[PDB]
Amino acid sequence: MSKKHTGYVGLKNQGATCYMNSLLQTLFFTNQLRKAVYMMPTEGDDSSKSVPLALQRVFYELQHSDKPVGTKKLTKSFGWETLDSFMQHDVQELCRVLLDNVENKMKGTCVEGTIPKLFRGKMVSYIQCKEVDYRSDRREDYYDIQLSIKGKKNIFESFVDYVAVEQLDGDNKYDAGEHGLQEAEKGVKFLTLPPVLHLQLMRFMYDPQTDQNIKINDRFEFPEQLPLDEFLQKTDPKDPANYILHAVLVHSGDNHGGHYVVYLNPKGDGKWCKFDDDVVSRCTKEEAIEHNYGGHDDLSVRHCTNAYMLVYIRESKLSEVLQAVTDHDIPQQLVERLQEEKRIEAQKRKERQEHH
Ligand SMILES: C[C@H](CC(=O)N1CCC(O)(Cn2cnc3c(Br)csc3c2=O)CC1)c1ccccc1
Repeated sequence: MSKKHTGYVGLKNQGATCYMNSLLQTLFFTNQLRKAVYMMPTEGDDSSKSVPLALQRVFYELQHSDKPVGTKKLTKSFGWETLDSFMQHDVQELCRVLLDNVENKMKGTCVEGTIPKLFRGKMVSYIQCKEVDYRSDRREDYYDIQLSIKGKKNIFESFVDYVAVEQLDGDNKYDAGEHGLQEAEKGVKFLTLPPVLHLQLMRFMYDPQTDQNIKINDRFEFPEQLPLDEFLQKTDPKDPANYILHAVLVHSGDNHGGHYVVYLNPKGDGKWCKFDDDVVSRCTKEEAIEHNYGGHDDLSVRHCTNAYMLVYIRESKLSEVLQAVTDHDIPQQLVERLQEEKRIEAQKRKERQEHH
């Protein structure tokens, strides 16, 4: 079926997990992550409690299964077992849960630090007083960036807006402590950009006049090749911040009952597939990229299919982030534990039908 068409298998549609399946594929094809994950020492773990073991299972099955892969034990493991869990959280929050879990499980192993190595960048947020000599600098790690979309035509304009200087004057002067209220400038600077760049687009904005979040379907364009050197405080001549589009997570509709899919070119070679739960299919570059720009603001239709998250990988890191994964990257002990796991579930299904 879809494994035979594309080389890639899908994930089952099992309840309403919204953006989850999209995110799981995204992470699975972050090959360096997937390798580290197989290396976690989950020997002792409980399969319905351990996010690390449950993820190993999902990735292993994605790598070896010919049929669509289930996620029930994974959702049970991090406790998001209803629509409501998914409705209470942004996509990046789920991603943070998965990454934190596996990062913690890599402590004291041969693969410790993989998660910050791949996903962590450095920024500094500042408030500079204009008339007095005072500055507050807050250095922060980030694993993702939330880009403003409203009134922005493209990623370049969002980044421009992201690093824009805000004037704190008049009615909103800065409380400068013992200097009293002071005229000031506020901004954020990027010190580094991580090898794997996760960008969420801010389409689900609070609306005062309906007192709810509403999805903004406006046009927002993102390129295949993304140069970010100009947003770095200090550029690097031997490692320019040139990024290549890896994944486009897409939503259709106006609510969490809409359709979620993800487009990926897993090898970073511009050859794209559409991942729609159990159906993986080849698609054009144009289907993956421009057709998810949205807008088209055309009267007969409501056009509400568009990108909400993008994954870019730094050109200089691409061959290493998307380093290939072979049978040798899956420890035998893990393979045995996962077969043991498939047998125990094959027995729980037989015991469940007998009682009914
Ligand atoms: C209705 C549906 C809900 C949903 O699944 N998502 C909630 C929003 C989502 O987290 C993207 N996203 C992430 N951080 C933010 C922030 Br912070 C402000 S708005 C914002 C946003 O929009 C993706 C998952 C949706 C889908 C796509 C775009 C807009 C709405």
